[PDB]
Amino acid sequence: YEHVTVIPNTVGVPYKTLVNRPGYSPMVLEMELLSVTLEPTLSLDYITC
Amino acid sequence: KERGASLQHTAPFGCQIATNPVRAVNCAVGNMPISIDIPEAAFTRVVDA
Amino acid sequence: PSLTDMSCEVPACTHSSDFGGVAVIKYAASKKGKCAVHSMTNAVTIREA
Repeated sequence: YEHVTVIPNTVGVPYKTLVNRPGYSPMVLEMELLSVTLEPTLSLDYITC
Repeated sequence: KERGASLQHTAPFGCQIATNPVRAVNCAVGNMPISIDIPEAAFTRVVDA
Repeated sequence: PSLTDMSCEVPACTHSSDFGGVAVIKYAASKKGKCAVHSMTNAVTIREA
């Protein structure tokens, strides 16, 4: 079963989602972001000193 | 002597800045789609519940 | 045997073409014994005889 959800990027705040698959008991999952990193690609132009 | 405040102190959305490598951490911006493929073994039938 | 105070409930039903439906029937039996089960419609086939 493929379950698709969207959560806020706020870190340290858990969110719950309900999975509805007929014929089966409802399932609840909990997701929390512990860390989100944005790593830029850099190219050196020059060194000054 | 005149560098002023660094990006880790002035950045929007509470972004944490680190070097080596240069990266931004835990910026509270936007949202993040998540898709989970859940195996049938993970499900309990309504007759079992 | 004879049965009274009978009622039926359906935890779930899927028309998967492979006995995807389940039904539970409550009964009060006059005595211990065996009975025979048959559908009264041609739209629904019951696996157990």
